[PDB]
Amino acid sequence: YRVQPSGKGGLRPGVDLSSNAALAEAMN
Amino acid sequence: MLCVDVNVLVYAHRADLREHADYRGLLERLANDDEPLGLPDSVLAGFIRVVTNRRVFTEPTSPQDAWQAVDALLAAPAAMRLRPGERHWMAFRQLASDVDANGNDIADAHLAAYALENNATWLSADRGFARFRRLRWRHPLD
Amino acid sequence: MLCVDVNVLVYAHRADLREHADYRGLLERLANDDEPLGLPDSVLAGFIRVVTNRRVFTEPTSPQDAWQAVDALLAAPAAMRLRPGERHWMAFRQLASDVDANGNDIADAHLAAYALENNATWLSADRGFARFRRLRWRHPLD
Repeated sequence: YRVQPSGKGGLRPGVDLSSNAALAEAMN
Repeated sequence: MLCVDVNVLVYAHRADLREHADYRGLLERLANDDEPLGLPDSVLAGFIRVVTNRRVFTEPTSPQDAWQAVDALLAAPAAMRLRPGERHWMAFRQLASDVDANGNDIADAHLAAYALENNATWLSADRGFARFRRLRWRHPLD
Repeated sequence: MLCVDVNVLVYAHRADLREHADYRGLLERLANDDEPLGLPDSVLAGFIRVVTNRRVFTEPTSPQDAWQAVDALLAAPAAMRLRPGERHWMAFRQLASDVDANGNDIADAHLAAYALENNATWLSADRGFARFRRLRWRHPLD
């Protein structure tokens, strides 16, 4: 198994992936 | 068995993120390892929701790309998809009771319950998981 | 069988909210009716998470109060807690594939999957559920 990496351009401002509560607030 | 949070999958998948090189290596090692890598349905669903989300990323991952990444990981020799057990609901209630969980803590307790029901290690970037004394939680990079 | 979303439970329990008299009567009618009231574990968890949330309400319901309401609802004759069945994961994938789901659509698809797997009506305040053609969705007040 190998991860196939994807993505460019980074996060929207104020968003932290590390906190479930903050991510939940940002998404809605 | 080692169970992993949404953050571990997101860092492992998104090259643009600073954490990506450590997470991609960790995920590939866990996926190809002897110990089963437990993947809760809620975690797989959470990873798709976050990567494809316009609020989270300026350029969101395509749903087709997100689903293919889930499919490839489920294909890995270690990977085991986990569906909530009959024990999951009691385990979730016990974890919530232990911390008097409110708001988002309930979402964490629900995710934590998959690890507790399996007596599995729970790997999450979120250090709030330290709150569940009953839970066996480790930082993924530990 | 009728399955209900978190909003239906939240409106039913918050006296302060405008929708509350209508939701409270409907919920009481559904709970005591012959047709089973299907409550997904994710919906029950979601209702505690919202009622007890500090961002959502100026005075959050207590977790002790939130759990006692959930326990009371479970005690009702119609009420059946639902855990995802063997077909839930494929049903969730089909619903997400049907709409090209991204972001929050994934969360809706995962919830809608409990209704599709059980061939149940999905009652939600949200009218976006009409996008899942496979789903049988009705507004709860209807």
